[PDB]
Amino acid sequence: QNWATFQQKHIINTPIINCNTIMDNNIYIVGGQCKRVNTFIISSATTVKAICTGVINMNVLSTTRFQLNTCTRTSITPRPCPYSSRTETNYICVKCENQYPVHFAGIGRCP
DNA sequence: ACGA
Repeated sequence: QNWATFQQKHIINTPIINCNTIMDNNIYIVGGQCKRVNTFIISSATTVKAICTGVINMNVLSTTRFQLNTCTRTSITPRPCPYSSRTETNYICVKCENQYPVHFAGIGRCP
């Protein structure tokens, strides 16, 4: 929804070693339940933000690839829920608003 | 539906 929230939800400096543990955070609760999916971008905030430089309002597909760790919910249980993990290096699509990534829009391509 |  905004740059601060995008960073808090999607940007981390080190690789995810356990999706179950990282997803156990109230930031990933929507509608009272554990979120369906969340992609972690293993990079610095500055490098991710650079995707949006010069972009005022549009989805942008990054020109460089990023190391990604995607956590996908396997079952809706009382917190903490179980998640499966997928790792890949790929371009990412983010919504750029006023030069800031504000929403994670896709992996490999924009919608 | 990985934000309004």
